[PDB]
Amino acid sequence: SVSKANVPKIDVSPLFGDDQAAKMRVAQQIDAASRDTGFFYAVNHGINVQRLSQKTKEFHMSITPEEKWDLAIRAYNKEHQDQVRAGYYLSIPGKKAVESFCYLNPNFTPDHPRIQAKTPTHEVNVWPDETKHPGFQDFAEQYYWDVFGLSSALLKGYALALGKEENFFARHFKPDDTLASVVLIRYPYLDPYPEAAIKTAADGTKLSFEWHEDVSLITVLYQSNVQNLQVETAAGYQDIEADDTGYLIDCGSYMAHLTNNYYKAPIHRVKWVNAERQSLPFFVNLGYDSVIDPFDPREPNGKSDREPLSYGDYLQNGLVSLINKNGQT
Ligand SMILES: CC1(C)S[C@@H]2[C@H](NC(=O)CCC[C@H](N)C(=O)O)C(=O)N2[C@H]1C(=O)O
Ligand SMILES: [Fe+3]
Repeated sequence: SVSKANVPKIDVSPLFGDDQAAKMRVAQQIDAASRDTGFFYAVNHGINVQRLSQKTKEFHMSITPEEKWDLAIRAYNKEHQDQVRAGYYLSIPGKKAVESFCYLNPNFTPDHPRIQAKTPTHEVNVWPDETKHPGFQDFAEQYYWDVFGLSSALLKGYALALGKEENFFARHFKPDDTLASVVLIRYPYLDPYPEAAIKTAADGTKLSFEWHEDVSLITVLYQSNVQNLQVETAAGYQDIEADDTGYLIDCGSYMAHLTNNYYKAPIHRVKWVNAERQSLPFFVNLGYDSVIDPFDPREPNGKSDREPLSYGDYLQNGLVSLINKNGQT
């Protein structure tokens, strides 16, 4: 039998305002959730999530095999050596059900000095033909900034929750250099569903994606209304209930590092479910040179022995490690 994780719904709307005590009350809820299961739902967040899942649906359903090759990351197309992160992630019928499209900071253009320098993890987004997918790129880029604004506010809540000034994290989260990504993931309904696309967990649960910690500072996730996620606790995995109006929030391993594991990166996995559904994560990454000094909120002096980590190197290592452990997505 499988229990259900406590995932509180936190009204985050005070984090956009100037009622400082109300923000502390939000911060307390984020603190409590971060110390319990590690997940909470952000509600009253101001993003039109209906248009998000609509625009995403028409894209996945109308893109053709030719277009998928044209946009494919180098794991699927050797011609595209510059596309490590951004581009299309093809399904492999009979073998791999999931497919996705990942894009990065729209300000990453040929003019950007990180592109000029060819710094790892920086890429120029690739987009389908505007006439074949009208309004898609416009919707996608605006969504990047809509969720960017939400994440900035959420980061002020985390900062206050940890006893810091509200810009402790957000100061490093900037439109000019953020390494944050959006991934538009389609999980298809398949009949018959290929067993090769299903992994079996140690406890016997059938999975689409194995246990992992997120490579992020925090992750800001919209999913359609199909229950699939599980979070690991000391008593085993617990089901995370769906909510296709809220944003599911969790800390990534960079937060665990800088808080001396005070806010853990929750380990979670994706159950196999034979249902058409969407998963649209926004991975909140900082800039390539961003460094946050670790601290320990458990200690009176707040001192940590842990080494400061540059975020770019953390991200480069983390992305490659997740691929090796859980397979090329
Ligand atoms: C559980 C998740 C939201 S998180 C997990 C898994 N995560 C990743 O692959 C990291 C993607 C990083 C991205 N390409 C980039 O360059 O920034 C994924 O996809 N999974 C999702 C899923 O399967 O729903
Ligand atoms: Fe995850």
